[PDB]
Amino acid sequence: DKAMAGNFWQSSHYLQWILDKQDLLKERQKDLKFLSEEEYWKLQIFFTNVIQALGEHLKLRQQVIATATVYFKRFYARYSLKSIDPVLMAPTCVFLASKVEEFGVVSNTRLIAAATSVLKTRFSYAFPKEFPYRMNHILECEFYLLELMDCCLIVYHPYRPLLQYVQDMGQEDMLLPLAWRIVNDTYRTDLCLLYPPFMIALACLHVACVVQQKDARQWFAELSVDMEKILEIIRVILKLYEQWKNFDERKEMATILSKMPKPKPPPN
Amino acid sequence: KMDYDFKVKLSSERERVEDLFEYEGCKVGRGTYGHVYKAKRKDGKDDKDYALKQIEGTGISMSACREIALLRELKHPNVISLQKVFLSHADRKVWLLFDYAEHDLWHIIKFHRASVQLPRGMVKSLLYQILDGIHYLHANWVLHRDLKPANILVMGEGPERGRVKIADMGFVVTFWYRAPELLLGARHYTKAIDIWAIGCIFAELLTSEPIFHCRQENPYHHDQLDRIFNVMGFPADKDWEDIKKMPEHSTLMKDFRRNTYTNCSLIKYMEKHKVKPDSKAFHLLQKLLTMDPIKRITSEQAMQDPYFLEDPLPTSDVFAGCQIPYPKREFLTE
Ligand SMILES: Cc1ccc(-n2nc(C(C)(C)C)cc2NC(=O)NCCCCCO)cc1
Repeated sequence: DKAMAGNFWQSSHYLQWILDKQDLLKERQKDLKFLSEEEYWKLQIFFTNVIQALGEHLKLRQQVIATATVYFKRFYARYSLKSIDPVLMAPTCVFLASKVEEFGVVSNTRLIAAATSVLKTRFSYAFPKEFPYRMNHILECEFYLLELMDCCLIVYHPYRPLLQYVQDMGQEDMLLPLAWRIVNDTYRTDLCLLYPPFMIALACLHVACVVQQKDARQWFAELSVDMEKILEIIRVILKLYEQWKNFDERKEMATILSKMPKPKPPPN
Repeated sequence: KMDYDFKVKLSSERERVEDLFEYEGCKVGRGTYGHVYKAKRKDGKDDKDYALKQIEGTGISMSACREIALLRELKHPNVISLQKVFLSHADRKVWLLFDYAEHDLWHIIKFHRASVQLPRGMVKSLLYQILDGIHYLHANWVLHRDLKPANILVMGEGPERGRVKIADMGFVVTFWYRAPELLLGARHYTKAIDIWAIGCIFAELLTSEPIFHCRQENPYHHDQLDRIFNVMGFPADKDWEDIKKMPEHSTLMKDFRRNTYTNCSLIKYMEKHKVKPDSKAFHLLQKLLTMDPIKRITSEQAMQDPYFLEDPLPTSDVFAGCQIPYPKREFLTE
């Protein structure tokens, strides 16, 4: 099994990086002078998609992409979008997570070609200009990212507890595929910053049961867990699919990216 | 493209290692993993010592990343503890702040071997604490992979006097603590491999010399196996059925004959070093030093051995209130 598998309750994830919702929203008010609340969550979705596509092009497992996605969220949970360009931060997160998850150091030419190749072919509607950063910018940004995260590198995700829950049900073949995609979809939200991974897993498993119309009422009732918190998570997941329906990413994002607060350069 | 007010704010608030700590000319360790210093705080809130490690290389290598990732999560009395991580932006060097441990088993065994063997209360307390630390790491699926006396640190004077701290110092390479499966080309490290090394350390603590000492000669190491067979004997098929599955098994068969080691046994070895074969210490050692890795006991099982209920019981302070005779760390200069 993986290092620190059963240690979530004594982990830095739990003790430091499960945040209070109101502190998260207070720190967000800096960026909400420029963007609306709606435009702010649309950016969250966009950059989640960018990290997914970077990960796919580099042929990394979903665990590495998830860890990279959490690093990105953690960063902009505390700082403004103007502090570091998120086009630089996104590939830096994949690069760092790839090391932590022990897949290795992605080469310089390979990381930069991936960034370049992903923005051009899959995101040209949002980005007319070519990827402007070289590897020295990545190495610099990696130091800023490691500092803010307080060197908390190990991250727990809902996929492991989800896999254990569906095995207990004995409904692995039926429910796992759909529940797995719903866990992917939660990374479009703040849920990984607000709730423990096992709670998100149960919520995703619950929605999969409703969608596929399999009664698990008695299974869920047999659990010893705060069921009111599981309902909070479900409402966000159901809200997320209504957001998805009404969001035309490809028409809107060029206008939203230009509304992001711009960095102050040196006086010169 | 990075905001200027953000850059200068962080640069202003950022703690630099040279500003917080005094360490020029206080180097205590050098090796493959970099440099270790004995450091004092400049703003004198305490007079406590600190171990300050500069990681070999620059930036965030696989080595730096792995060390930071693990030790940031690990928390146990018998495992060396990380206090702070310093990222120097000027030179891209990474500095780690640890607890300072004045002693270790390499220097303690060397001191007694220079005679006066190790006190028996001390040996039991050392083995218990080593087993306690490794049980915690193994429970968290963290393997050490290089247990040896140099990596068993022991705290000097202060509030943690005589507590064992497991560490990984690096490197001058010996196979004296390497289980036979690794010598026969085992591809993967295991919990069992660590236990074998603890069995070697325990034998060394009892007798003062390394049980599988070997002259300085790929996975296959003939001379190191020959030494294990001189002490343990050559294993029967019954004793280790899956020895056949080892990649180097056919080479083992080409180079060795069981007949050669017919009058060899761990009993016979330990009798020569005045350790009784019907003592609870020996019966524990035998279970640690079992050739077949699936037939070795676990660290949890070793901790429950009646050895540790026999008089004297192990103590938190390994020195048990007695004056520490061992010298402090000399500084290095190159
Ligand atoms: C690359 C690398 C190198 C070393 C480690 N690593 N692994 C461990 C265990 C928790 C497994 C015992 C301790 C360490 N590192 C260290 O123990 N480093 C030196 C501590 C200095 C204390 C002197 O008073 C991890 C990764």
